[PDB]
Amino acid sequence: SMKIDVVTIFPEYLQPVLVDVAVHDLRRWTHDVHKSVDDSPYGGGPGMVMKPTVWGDALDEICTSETLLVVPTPAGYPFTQETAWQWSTEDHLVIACGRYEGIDQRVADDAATRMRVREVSIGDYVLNGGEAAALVIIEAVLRLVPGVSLLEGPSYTRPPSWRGMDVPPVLLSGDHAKIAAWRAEQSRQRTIERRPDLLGFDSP
Amino acid sequence: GSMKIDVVTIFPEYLQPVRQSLPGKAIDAGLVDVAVHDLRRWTHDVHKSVDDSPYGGGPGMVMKPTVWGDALDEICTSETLLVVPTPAGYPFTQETAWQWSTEDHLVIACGRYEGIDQRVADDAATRMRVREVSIGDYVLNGGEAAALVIIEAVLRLVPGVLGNASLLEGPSYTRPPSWRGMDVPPVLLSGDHAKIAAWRAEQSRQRTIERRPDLL
Ligand SMILES: N#Cc1c(-c2ccc3cc[nH]c3c2)n[nH]c1N
Ligand SMILES: N#Cc1c(-c2ccc3cc[nH]c3c2)n[nH]c1N
Repeated sequence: SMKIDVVTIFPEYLQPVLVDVAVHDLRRWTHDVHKSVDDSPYGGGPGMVMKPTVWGDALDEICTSETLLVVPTPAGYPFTQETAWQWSTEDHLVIACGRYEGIDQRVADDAATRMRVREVSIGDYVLNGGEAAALVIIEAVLRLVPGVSLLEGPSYTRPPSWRGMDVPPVLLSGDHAKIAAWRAEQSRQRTIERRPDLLGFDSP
Repeated sequence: GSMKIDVVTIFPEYLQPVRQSLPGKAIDAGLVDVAVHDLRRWTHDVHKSVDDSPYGGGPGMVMKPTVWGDALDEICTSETLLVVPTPAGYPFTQETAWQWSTEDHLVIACGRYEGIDQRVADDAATRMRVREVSIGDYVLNGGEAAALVIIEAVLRLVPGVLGNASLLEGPSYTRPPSWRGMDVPPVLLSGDHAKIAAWRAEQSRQRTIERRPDLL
């Protein structure tokens, strides 16, 4: 049993999403006519920063002391399969999706005084906001919820010959030991080629 | 400055946010076109089968090479960069995103189940460029969420497409100067712009040590 609340200024983007997922429009917690959620940065720089006031009101309504507050950010701790396993047994995730140049840092800092907060990144690339990260996190976590290292080698299915390209003969041989051995080898070879860091080697 | 992206998936509805993400100005200008295709269009049988049991045994199913082969034959050309999300891929990084942002045609092949018969990529690679990539060290149900991430990271680097314009980035602040007992760091209001730059550099250094020491 898990509840996920997602807060965003683009609730439309969350449509592709024992478990309930609710999406909230951040602008619901504004009071001005223009529904402003952003302001220019202190200290200079391009772009806009999301106001802490509006976020504070939203999270006040949605969160409890037992909530795990998830804040996607390119400067976050890495979100990995380990993280997904850890969050898979949580009762309540709230995912705060930023836009513009992100959310005023005091939102997470203040939240951390009364709940657990996790600033995380889903990978070493830049997005325009937290919504795609939210989709990734939700997918990776929900598939691990009860009741729902190395790289994987290549997989094959019928026909055994296609366009003059054959399924590796060992996979047709019914020899479980030889097949397991071949698959372990294919895995380790793919890992050293594509992800040498996983085996403790320098990256290209 | 212009790019066509074709996405092939058994869940075309999943790619709805991307079409929503696209400003009319870039489309009208012919700067960008994202098309999504139902893989089942290329199935051969009345049951519209896209998957079959894996050779050598094991759990799950593998996507059929015959179906994918027909789809890619129709959609791809010699200029195509074929992108195949997979947890076993090379890492997709910002460097990758910058490279791909200058391409004219991306085709993203979204798998499901235990992925796509390897001969599809191997065959495709004999007449176009193929890139098997992973967006991170976690496991998804299929390639669609990865496609969303890749499309966003690439298209935001193409001038005027999405509307937007080393160490980790540091914290950002805006009004009010004091909020729930927390003050914006006074240096940011000091008007000492060299000092502010140095402060930001130190925040970035500390954050990187704490969160991503691998980058150091
Ligand atoms: N997680 C993650 C992210 C993001 C991201 C997250 C939130 C915001 C808010 C404004 N821009 C954002 C980018 N970019 N790249 C990642 N791996
Ligand atoms: N990229 C990427 C992926 C995936 C992914 C991609 C395609 C398929 C097809 C079946 N299962 C998949 C998982 N999982 N985790 C990642 N970083």
